[PDB]
Formats: sequence, C-alpha cells, structure tokens
Amino acid sequence: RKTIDYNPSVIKYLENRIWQRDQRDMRAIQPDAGYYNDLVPPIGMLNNPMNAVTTKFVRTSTNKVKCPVFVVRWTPEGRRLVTGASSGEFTLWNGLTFNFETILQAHDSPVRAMTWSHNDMWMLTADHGGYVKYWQSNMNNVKMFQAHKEAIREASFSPTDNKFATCSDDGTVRIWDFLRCHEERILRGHGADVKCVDWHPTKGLVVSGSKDSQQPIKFWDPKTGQSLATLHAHKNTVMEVKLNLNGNWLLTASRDHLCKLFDIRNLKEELQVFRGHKKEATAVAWHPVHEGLFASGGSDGSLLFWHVGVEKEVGGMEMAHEGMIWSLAWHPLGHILCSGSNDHTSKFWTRNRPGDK
Amino acid sequence: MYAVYKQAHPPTGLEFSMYCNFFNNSERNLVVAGTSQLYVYRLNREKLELAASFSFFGNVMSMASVQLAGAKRDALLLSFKDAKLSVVEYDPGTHDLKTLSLHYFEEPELRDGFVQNVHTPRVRVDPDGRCAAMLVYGTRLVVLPFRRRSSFLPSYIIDVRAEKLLNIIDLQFLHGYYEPTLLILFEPNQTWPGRVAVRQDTCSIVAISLNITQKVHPVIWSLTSLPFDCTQALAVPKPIGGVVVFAVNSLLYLNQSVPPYGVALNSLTTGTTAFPLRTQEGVRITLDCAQATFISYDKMVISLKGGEIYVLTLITDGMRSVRAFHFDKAAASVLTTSMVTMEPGYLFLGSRLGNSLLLKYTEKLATYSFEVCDSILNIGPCANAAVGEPAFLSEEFQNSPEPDLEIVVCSGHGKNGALSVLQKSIRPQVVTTFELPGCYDMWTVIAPGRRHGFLILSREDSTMILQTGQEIMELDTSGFATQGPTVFAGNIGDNRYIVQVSPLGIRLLEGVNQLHFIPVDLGAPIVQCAVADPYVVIMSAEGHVTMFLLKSDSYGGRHHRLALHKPPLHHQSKVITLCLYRDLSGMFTTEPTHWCLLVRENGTMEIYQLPDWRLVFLVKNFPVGQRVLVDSSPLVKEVLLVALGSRQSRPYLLVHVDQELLIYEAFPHDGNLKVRFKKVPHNINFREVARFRYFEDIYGYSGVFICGPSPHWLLVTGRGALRLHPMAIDGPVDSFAPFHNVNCPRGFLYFNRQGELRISVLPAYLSYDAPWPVRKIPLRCTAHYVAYHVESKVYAVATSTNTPCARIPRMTEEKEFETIERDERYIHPQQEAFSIQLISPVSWEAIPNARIELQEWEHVTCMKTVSLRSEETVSGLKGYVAAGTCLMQGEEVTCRGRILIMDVIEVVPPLTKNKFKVLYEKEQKGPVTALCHCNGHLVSAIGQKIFLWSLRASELTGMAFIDTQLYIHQMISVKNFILAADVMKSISLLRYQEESKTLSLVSRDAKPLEVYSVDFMVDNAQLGFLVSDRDRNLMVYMYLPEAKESFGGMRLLRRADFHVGAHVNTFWRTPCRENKHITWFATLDGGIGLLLPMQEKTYRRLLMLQNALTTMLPHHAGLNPRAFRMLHVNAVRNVLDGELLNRYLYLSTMERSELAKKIGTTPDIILDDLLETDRVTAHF
Repeated sequence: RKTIDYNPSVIKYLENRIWQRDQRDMRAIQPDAGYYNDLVPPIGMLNNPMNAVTTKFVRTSTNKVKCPVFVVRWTPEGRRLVTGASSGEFTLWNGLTFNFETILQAHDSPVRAMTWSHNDMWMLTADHGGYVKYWQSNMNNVKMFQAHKEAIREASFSPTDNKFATCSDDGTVRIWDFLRCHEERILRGHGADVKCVDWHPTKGLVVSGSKDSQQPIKFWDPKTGQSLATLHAHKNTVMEVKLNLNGNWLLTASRDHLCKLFDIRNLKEELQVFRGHKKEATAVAWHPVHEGLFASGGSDGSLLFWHVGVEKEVGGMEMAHEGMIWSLAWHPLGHILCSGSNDHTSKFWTRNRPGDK
Repeated sequence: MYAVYKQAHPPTGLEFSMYCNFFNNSERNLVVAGTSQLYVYRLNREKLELAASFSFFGNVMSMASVQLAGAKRDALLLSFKDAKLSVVEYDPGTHDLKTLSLHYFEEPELRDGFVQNVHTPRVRVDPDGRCAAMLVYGTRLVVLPFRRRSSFLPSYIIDVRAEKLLNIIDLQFLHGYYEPTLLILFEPNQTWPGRVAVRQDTCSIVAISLNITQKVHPVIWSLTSLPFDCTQALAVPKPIGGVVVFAVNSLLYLNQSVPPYGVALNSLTTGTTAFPLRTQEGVRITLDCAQATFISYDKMVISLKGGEIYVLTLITDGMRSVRAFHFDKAAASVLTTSMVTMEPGYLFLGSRLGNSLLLKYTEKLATYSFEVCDSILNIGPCANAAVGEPAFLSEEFQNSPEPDLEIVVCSGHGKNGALSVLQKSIRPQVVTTFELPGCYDMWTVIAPGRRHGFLILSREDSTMILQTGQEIMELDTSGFATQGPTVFAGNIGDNRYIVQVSPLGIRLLEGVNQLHFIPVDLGAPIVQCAVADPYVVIMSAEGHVTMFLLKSDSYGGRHHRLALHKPPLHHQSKVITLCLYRDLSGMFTTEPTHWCLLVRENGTMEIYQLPDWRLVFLVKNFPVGQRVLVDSSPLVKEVLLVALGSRQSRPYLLVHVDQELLIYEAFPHDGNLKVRFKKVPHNINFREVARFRYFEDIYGYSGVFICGPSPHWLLVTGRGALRLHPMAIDGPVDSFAPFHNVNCPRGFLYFNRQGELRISVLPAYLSYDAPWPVRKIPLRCTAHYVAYHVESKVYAVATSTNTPCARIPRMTEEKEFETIERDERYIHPQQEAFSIQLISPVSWEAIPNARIELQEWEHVTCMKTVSLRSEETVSGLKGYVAAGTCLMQGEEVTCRGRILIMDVIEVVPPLTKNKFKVLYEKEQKGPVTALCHCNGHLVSAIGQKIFLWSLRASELTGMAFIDTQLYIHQMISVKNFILAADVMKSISLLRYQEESKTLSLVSRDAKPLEVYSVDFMVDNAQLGFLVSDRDRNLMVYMYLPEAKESFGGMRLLRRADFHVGAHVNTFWRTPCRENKHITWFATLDGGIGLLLPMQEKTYRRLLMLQNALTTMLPHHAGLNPRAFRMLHVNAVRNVLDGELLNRYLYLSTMERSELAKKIGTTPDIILDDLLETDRVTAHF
C-alpha cells in the first residue's frame, strides 16, 4: 500500500538550481527522517551516485494469474511499467502507486523482448519462438511480423530508430528496417542460441552474446553484415550485453558468476571485472543518470549495485527475489529500479530514506 | 536562423576572493573573481576602489597566487573549464594582463572513459611557493614546479589511483614541511545519508610529500574512518601547523605529532560516526557549505550556510598542541561564497547570493565585533524577471514614440533576497523648462557653501545673464559683456572671481561689477579658452596661445587681477586644440600641479608643465587612437583632461576625433612625465561647441557629461569604476552644465536641439554607481517569482521564508503527522512557507492587506501574468495573476496541486488604492508544475498531463488535456501554439484547435536535454524556440515540416547554438527600434544578455570579422573565444559573440583598416554593421 512520488524532489531541485551553482553549493541532507523535503532526483547530486543505490523494498506486484516475468520496461515518460510474462501477457502497473492498471494478451507465446525506441513513439516486442510486434504509445498493435522461426531473446533500436537488431535462438542476429517489415541483413557467425543483443548509441555497430563457448561475444557491422571482432569474455553463456550511453564502455553479464566491463576502442584486455554474486548473473541495467553506476541480478534472487571506478560491489539485496532475476529497469528519473524475476513477481526498489536503520 | 549575442549587463556574482601583490611587492590588494570577470581592488582609509578589471572568454573555476623567482609581482593561477590552467601577471607597461603561460590537460586518456566531468579544476599553491597543484577529473593531480630562462619547470601528472584514492573531497598544501606536503581529504567507499546505516566513517586523509626533482610522492601519514560527512580541510599556518577538517556535524584537528582531536557540533552526530567526538557545549551549528579564513595563527573566522559569522580559537599547550576549541557567535552577514583577510582588522566576504561586504573587526578569550564598511552591489542570481513601466516620468517626455521600460528582477536568495529595479538609461527629473531662442552655448558660475550665482548663455550676436536664486531672472543692468557673443565663462580664485572670455578679450569681474578687462589681439579672434585655477589659457582660430595668471596683491589683501605671461611654446606645427588640467592627485610627476595638454596639426600631442611651460610628454600619432599612449623623446576636434573619483584620484583623457570618442585612463609608469594612458572600451556612438562638460557634485557624483547625438553620463565615485549611462529619452543634447539652486538642489541644466533648456535633477533612490542604474529593494526572504499586472501597474511577488520543520507527514492509511521529538542539540530541517505580496512601483513598498499566505508545505511552482478571455474589455481579454502550487509532503505522500487565480482591483484609498482578490482557488488532482495562457485560455501542466481551461465567472471549465513527459517545468505560448519544457526530455511543441477542443503534439526533440528555461526567437517571418540548458548554452530550435531532417515533421531541428557561459532562467522579448524581437534574458550570475536576430549576409560579413578577431588578437589568460563559444559544458553556431566583436571598436584606426583589408571589407561597412546592432538594442 506504499507509494513514492518524485514531484517533491524535482521541485526542491528546481528551487535549488537558481541559487546553487552545482553540488558544492547544495546543503547537507542530514541522515534524519525530518529531512524528507530536502531530497532531490539523481540529477541533483551527480557527485554522489550512491544515492541511486535502491535497496529499500517498496512494493511487490504480482498478476492475478501468476506467471514468470521475463521482461520489465518503463514507458518513456515513466507513467506505467510494463511486465511481459510467460503467458504472453503485458501487465501495465502504475508508476507512482504500483497498483494494477491493465492487462493485455499481447502474445500467444512467452514475450521475451521489450524495448522502447529512442523517440518515444514505438514499443517493439518479441516472444519465445514468436514474432515481432509494434506498439503505439496507447498500447495498440499496428504490425505483427514473423521474424525468426525460433526463440527471439532480445531486440534493440538503432540511434535513429530507423532499424533494429534481433538475436534469436537459431544462433543468428538479424537486422531489419523499422519503417518497413523487411529483413535487411543476417549475421550467422555464432554457434547456437544468441541470448543478448545491443545497438551502439552513436556508432554503427551491434554487439551480441550467445551460448557459444568459442565465440561468446561478437561485434557486427549493421549495414555491411561483417563480423568486426570476437570477444572471449566468459566461458559460460553471456546472459546480457549493454553499451554505456557514453559509447566507450561495454558491460556483460554471464553465467560464470561475473560481470565484465571493456573499453570499446581497445579489446585486448578486460577493463574491469565485477566479482560478487553467489550464482550466475542474469540481468543488468545501466543507470539513466549516473554514468558509472549500474545494477545486476543473478540466478539467485539477489541484486547488486556497482560503480565503474570501484572494484568491489557497491551494494545490493541478497534475497530480493526467490527466483532468478530476468529483467531490471530503471525509472527514467533514476530513483526507482524495478526487478522482474522467475518467481512470478516483480518488485519495486527505491532509495533509502535518511535516518533509516 | 542567425543572430548576434550581446552582453547588456556584466555578471555581478563573485566567487573567489584573494589578497596578493598584484601591482607590485610594496602594496597588497584584493583580487576577486566572478565567472568571467576579475577585479583588483585597493583599500581607502572606508571604501574599495576598482584598481583594475579584466574579462575572459572563459569561466574561472579556481584562483590562486604565487611569488615567483623574479619576484617582480605576484603571478595568478586561473583554472578554466575542463583542464585549462593559465598563469597571468600584471603588465606595468600596458596596464593589462600578460599571459605567462597556458597549459592544457584535456586528453581522453586522463578521463578514464568518462564523458561527463563532475569535477572542477582545483588549484592549490604551496605556502613556501615552490610548486602548485591542480586536481583535474578527480583523478589527475597536475604538479607545476617553480624555480628556486623560463620561470616554470615542466609539469608532471600524478595518477592518484596508485591507497585507493577515490572521491577527493578537498586538498590543501600544508605549512612547516621541507617538501611541499599536500593533504588530500577523500573517501574510498562513497556513501550517502540515506545509506548511512550501512556505510559510515568512510572518509580518510592522506598527506603526500612531493619531491619535484625526483618526482617521488610518498605518504608521510594517513588517517582512516573519518566521519562520512567531511566537507573540507583548512591548513593551519605556523607555528601550530595542523589541519582543521570541517564536517557537517563535527570539527576535527589532525596533525602528525598528536592523535586526532574531534568535536561534535550538534546532536545529529549520534549514530552516524563511530569517531570519538567530544561535545562542544555552547555551540549548535553545521559546517556544510561554510567558508573560513585565518585572521591570525590562533583564530579563524567562519561564515556558515545561513550567514552566521563565528570566530574559532585554538587552545594550545606550551608546545602548541590543540587542547580544545572555542567558538563565539560573532555576528551575522551575507551568504558568503568566498572570504579572505586583507590588512589587519579587515575581512572581505565575497558573495554571489548577495552584496559582497568589506568588514572591519575589532577585538572586545577575546571576542571580536564586526562592522560593515563597504558593499559591492550584486543583482544575482536573477531567478525571474518582469518588464514594466516606471511610475514616475517627467511630463516633457510623455507621449514619446518609444515606450518607457523598466526591469524588475528577483535577485539573491534567503536573507539576501531582494528585488532589483534596473534602468539602463538616465531619466532627467525636469523641475522646469525655459524656451530660449538663439542660445547655443551655456556656462554656470558661482557667485560669492557653493551655490551657482549666474547662468551665462551665448548667442551669435549677444549673451544673456541670469541671476540664480529663489527665481531665475534675466540681468540686463549688470557689468557683464551683454553685447556680442561669449566664448567662455568660468571661476578663478577658488570661486571668488568670475571670468568671461569674448572674441575680443578676457573680462575679470566679481559678482555683477567688472574689476578688469584685457583686450587680446593676436591676429585672429579667440576661439577656445580653458581655465585651471589660477591659470587661464586662450587660443585663436589661427593657433596663437596666450596664458594669464591670477596673482594676489603684495599686501595680502586678496585683490586679484589677470597678468599676461606669454608662453615660449613656439613650434612649426600649428596647434589645433588644447586644454588645462589642475592635478590634486600625485600621478603627474616628473601637491597641486598645473599642466596643459595640446594637440597639433602634424598629428602629435604634447603635455607641458606650468608655468615654466616645459615639455614632459609627446605622442607622435594621437588621432589614430592607439590602445596605449606612449611618451616619446583625422581631425582631433576636442580634448579634455579631468580628474574623477575620491578626491581627484583617477585622471581621464577624453578625446573627440571626427565622429569618434576616445576615453583614456591614466596610470603611473616608470624629466619626462611618469604617466601613460590606456584606452577604455565603450559603445558610445558620436555619428549622426564643447561636447565634454565636466561636473563635480551633481548628486554627490563627479564626472563628465558627453553631449552629441547620443548623450552619455560618465561617472566615477570613490570606487574607481567607470560608469557610462545613456540619456536618450530626450534627443541629442548640444549643451550641458551643472546647476545647484534652492529649487534645483544638486542638479543640472541642458539644451535640446529644439531650443528647450531643461532645469532637471537626477532621480533619487537609484544607485548610479553600477553597470546599470539600479534600485535595491531588500526582501529579507527568497524572491521566487515576479509578475507585472498591466491594468493596475503593480507587481505580484511570490516569496518564501524558512521555519523549523516540526512534523513529518507519513501517509498519503490516512493523513498523519509525526511530531519530531529530539533533544536541544538537534538541528531542525528547513521548511518553506510561501507568500504572495503586492508591491507598488510608486514607492517600491508592499501594499498592506494585499498578501496571500499559502498553506503549510505548499510550494509556489509558477506565477505568471495571464490574459484570459473576458467580455468587459474592448480586446476581449484581461489580465490576471495566475499561480500554480504543489503540496509536497515528501516522497511517500502523493503530491497534490492547486491553481490560484488572482486579480488586482482598484479600491477607494496611496498604497491602499489596490487590493488582491482571489477569483479562483481550487485544489487540483495532481501537482501543478507550470502554467501559461493561450488565446484567452489558461494552460497548466498537472502531473504528467497538460490541461487547457476556459475561465467563466469564478470557475474553471476543463476543455482539453494531453499526455506529456516526466515533468514540465516551463510553458510559453505563441498564439495558437504552446511550447513545454521537460526536466530531462527537452522541449515539445503542441497545438490547440478551437474547432476540435483538442491538443495535438506538433513535434518535439527526442534527444535528452536538461532545459532550464525556454522562450521564442522572433525574426521577421520566422519563429524559433530559444532554450537554455544546464551546460550554460543557448539553442534555437525550429519546426520545419519540409526540412526532411525531421523523420516526418515530428522532430524539432536545432538551427542555432551558443555557449553563453551562464545559466539562464528568465527571458523576455522587446520590439526592435522590421518585425524583429530582441530576446533579452537575465542570468543566474547577475548579468543581462540579449539575442538579436540578424540577416544572413550581415551574419556572413561579421563572421569573417569574428574569425579575424579570434585569430589576430591577444586574449586574456591566452583563451580563445571560438572554443569558448562552442556547444556542451553537433554544433550549428549561427550566433555571433558580440563581446568579441566589440574589440574591433577598441583597435586603433590603423589596426581597424589593416584588419578590414585582411577581411576584404571596408572599415566603414564593419562600423555600420556594429553600430547598427548597438542602435537596435537601445532599450530601458
């Protein structure tokens, strides 16, 4: 029955901007419960990404018919959170009160991939052994399209949103034009079961990660189709691959219980190894505001928080869920992190209140 | 869509204060920096005079001083954005700032992959002066060694990540070490208050002994587990020689010899720090965002977050070991951003949130009382701005074609909150007006504390004498030279005797009767006359110069008469004009001295000492207008050498060449006259008998009135700051004079070109010792918003005050408030209480019983003047004051909004005339974040929606709504369209159709952008959307459906960008002196700028000029303006600097001609474009 509202923090930050040059002018938020109106969004304290370590459980959201949640994504404005479940269902929850809003039978198959275009017009989705579906802002389907004859694991948009790449369980990554429903190019340099794919925010290249032990990570030229390079980052299957918005970093999460960070320009050595988990690492989400902060979730119901400059883990929750965490989604403001796991539930996590024990 | 930027008002927010030997090693002076401005002040014995000032194409991020090996002067270290570092030093030869060196440390390998830098370049200087250090990116410590040819050794960079040095809070060099020992306060495992229960005591200090010869930096000592909320560190000078660490709730003293000494300052330290902290009994404050400086070895003064000034004393043993701390609440002053000690007993508090203050502290274990000696005005930060019509304007100026405008700005913050009333132009308060035909020149003379006795007017065939008393009456019977014209009239003998010079000779009279008259025949009639008591000089149209002296009688009876003293100043070069100068200062040396400045036909200029007539100064090329006049061994129409400032301190040389005005500040340098002259930049345009009229004590102000097509006031007070204020509400003025009368106390009189003589005074309550004439209305509370109601001519000001937070709202269950129960040492949170006052521009006072108090925890998020539909007006609309509020009870409670519509109505009364009437006052489901008007409808952003209402009677009927982004904080509408600004998702362009009652998202900008404020760029037949962002930039977007750059007309396109260098929160537009609108704006640093749309071809011409100026001219600190004006911190440019274009006016005629030759254009074309851009922007 709890709720978190970001408007007071945004208002306090707007009142701060006029007479504060930067964070060295911001007064101290005392670790006391009375200092509730002094809170500001992440953009109000860029020198302290720790504020965005959301380990305070707020609300667990569970469908009437419980199914393992495979993907969670906020709408671009942050109004409603969508959960794509194994029932092929989209469950729309309110982003401020976390109560049930709506539910739609969007897929006949477990929807595995859900992404919003860089422009807030389109939501693209894909299901297990299924199709790519386009969605307007009003959750009305406009196009259903046969993409792969096998399971599609993830999809991502090009910076201009004119094209998108999908990785599937056929060991391939296909690149399509968005305005049409046409298969532009194929990338077949993998073994089997490509489980993650990501498009670069500026440069034209796509990263993929699969079950293969000989070619786990692979870079690709979208327009040409050529394989730029192969990255042997892990021995187990690479579960997620995400490029930081700065365009320089590559983050990976694999079943070998590890997260990894690489410099996109020099791939000879690993830039950083995030070690800290009990089992595999299944999900990763870069923070939308803090450049070095990110969150991860594993086969155990644990989630962790890391910063790029720090070797050790920054924080987290050990029994956050009871199944494996499939998806992590930051609220666009960066103050709420939602987790979608295999235990048929999806939880919301906020920043710790000053004065909490 | 092209435009030019102009700076109408320089920033006034200071940031850095320093005390060093800037000019020489004999006298020390104050050096204060604010954003892009740097100032060097001297102290008078109570006033600060501006000794020097310099502008940069960059924002100073850090400032320091060092004494180099040559030891001529102190060198200044200036940090600039990203990793630029400039060493500069005063140049005694040019009175300028010379660049010793400039170092760039901007390489991506130093950024470790990060693209957004949250660390400013922090410079520290070792006290012994052996090296400097600059922390950049929080990762790279640059070390600049100093010699003990070039005065700097090669720098070297230390990667601090080589220990686990991360998140450096502060760094400071220490006293008493044989190697430069730098202490670094940091935290390896960063934490935040909400997570203090999991991570605390995360701070640490590490001292580094730097050996620059071997580049070895070992750790001499270190400390861990310091309180998580450590804020800064201060190095203690000898002989104590420790380090004082500030922390939000604690004070630490650390040193190698003694274990740490920790003191808790309030109760909040309980449960947050395991560090052993003894409780200070009589103290209950915080040290976050506080400043502090040592007034001696034993005591340091601290200005807190709230302005409290405390004095801390260190208690020591016989071996100087800090045993205890002693605080004393000394006083209360401004919110200090910087602080520095000057001479013993004087302390400067620099502020950007208020007026900076010079204080004098005197003692009476020993307490100190603080006294305000001087203040530096500051109109920043400019939170919001409104434009209105002044309440008082002289009748003679009413019905003027141009509107009389005035700016009202929410300035400052907190206790230093205020309203700033800005007017750029001088308005004359006309007491009376006489219409006198034939009079072309005038003089005012004191009759025998100093009240003018006679007004002497000249006409081609006669002259007129006016007795000045309770009435001004023509004097026909007097013994003046009523017949024939009068070429000069002045005072001699310390205002005892008066002199009237006519083309036939000179006349010495006392009162109304004449005592003496000398006919002067040299072959030509007398055309010019100068008087520097007791010397008089005249010259004819041919070029014959004559000098007379007022000599007292031998018997001491004080009877005086003019004595001829022919000057031996023969030359083969014919004299054009000349002037005399009586020096009460001490600059003119080779103590009252007498000098004659003279211009000749060959183009040279000479200075002679009197009465010996000895040459002491010579410039070979004067009419060219060189930037520095140097001693050696185009028609110069007028010249005047006068002293201004406190007690004739600063000398200035004004020159009128053909259609050109030159100002020269005199400065000491090195038989010959030990003086040089430096050109002063200005935009006064002479293009269309004496144009320069000196005055003293016109309103307590001394200066010079510059006549001509655009008259100006040139003022210098006890502070050596040149003020140039325009006076153009009346036309071109051709004659001016001071006038002190019983009906015109400390005033003036001037002739316009329509033959009207105006006896006027300067309007009171305005400080003219500022970049713009300003009236400061202190509010003692934060001024959030200001709106001008056109129908009533009254301002509605939304403000706030701080109270102790006593309860916590817990449930959005049911509404419950937990009463905060703590102990006495607890420090309560700050809770804002908002109010809406009515203020009248007549007296600039609040209107009684016209104040609206808003609910507890209710924040006013917006307040605008809106024009809503009404059937009682001929135009169909009328004005109200609309306000949107949000009730913020914390994160756990739903934020509900409220809309508040008020009207200012006239009531039978002075200030009682107007009153506030709440026409609408209803709570809204969802927070009300922004509002505006559109075609008589009220548009308001509520939550993540935007609703459009129509107002009928006293109720609001919902007509339209639309889904929007995360948080819309600003909304402005051009007719039919609306533009909304998100906190993170840039701008959105919407349309409202009256036929459909619907809102349609026309287009937007999908790229993320932290918009500060938004407005419009209104060029002829073009519409642009002007946006400011967090990176101090301005961007003009456009909606171009056919451009194809948009995917389908849905993407807004950036067509212009410019790095202004300041945060802009309030715009406003004015018509052009067409269909163009100048888009002015006020910055958060106390400055006013403008964007002026311009034609593409003129833009190309001035862009060529701009590239020439950036590549061919030296710039302070060695910075470059092209890179300064670039985007971020992609670019389409299309916005000219203007501040850089002004330097072309500063070049000499030869330099301008050669520059125009290299460009390929005519100097006259360039000048036409520049002067036209200056002419269009003349407002307020």
